[PDB]
Amino acid sequence: IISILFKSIFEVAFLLIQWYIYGFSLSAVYTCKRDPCPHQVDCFLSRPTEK
Amino acid sequence: IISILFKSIFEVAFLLIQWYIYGFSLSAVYTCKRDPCPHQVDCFLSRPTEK
Ligand SMILES: CCCCCCCCCCCCCC
Ligand SMILES: CCCCCCCCCCCCCC
Ligand SMILES: CCCCCCCCCCCCCC
Ligand SMILES: CCCCCCCCCCCCCC
Repeated sequence: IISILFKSIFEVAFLLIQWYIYGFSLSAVYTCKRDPCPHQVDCFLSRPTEK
Repeated sequence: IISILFKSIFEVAFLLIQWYIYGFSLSAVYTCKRDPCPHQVDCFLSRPTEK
């Protein structure tokens, strides 16, 4: 019983972390506002739809 | 008298236009926010102090 409970708990925790961090989709264009980049810049990903 | 007056008027008008448009100094770094430039970009001039 403990093993099954821990399996379920880990699954739920990983799902929640993924939802909080990334979500469940990816966009083609990303906006970056981190140094040393001046102001904001546009970056492009690879294979967003397939991922 | 008319010639002198028009000379003075032209001088004053040109000074006012210059003040309104540029001012009386130039900076080394300029910020550009015009299409097709994405977001804002930084540009650098030539010989600002001498000018
Ligand atoms: C089962 C794995 C548990 C991992 C816990 C670590 C939490 C990750 C950090 C939470 C976000 C922090 C944002 C500053
Ligand atoms: C069992 C439920 C499966 C449906 C999950 C749908 C998640 C939302 C996906 C939205 C994608 C939007 C693409 C632009
Ligand atoms: C003696 C020369 C007179 C020139 C008059 C032209 C004025 C220039 C335009 C004024 C600024 C317009 C901002 C939209
Ligand atoms: C007869 C008056 C002459 C003085 C004109 C000064 C104009 C202001 C210039 C400011 C330059 C600042 C450099 C950073």
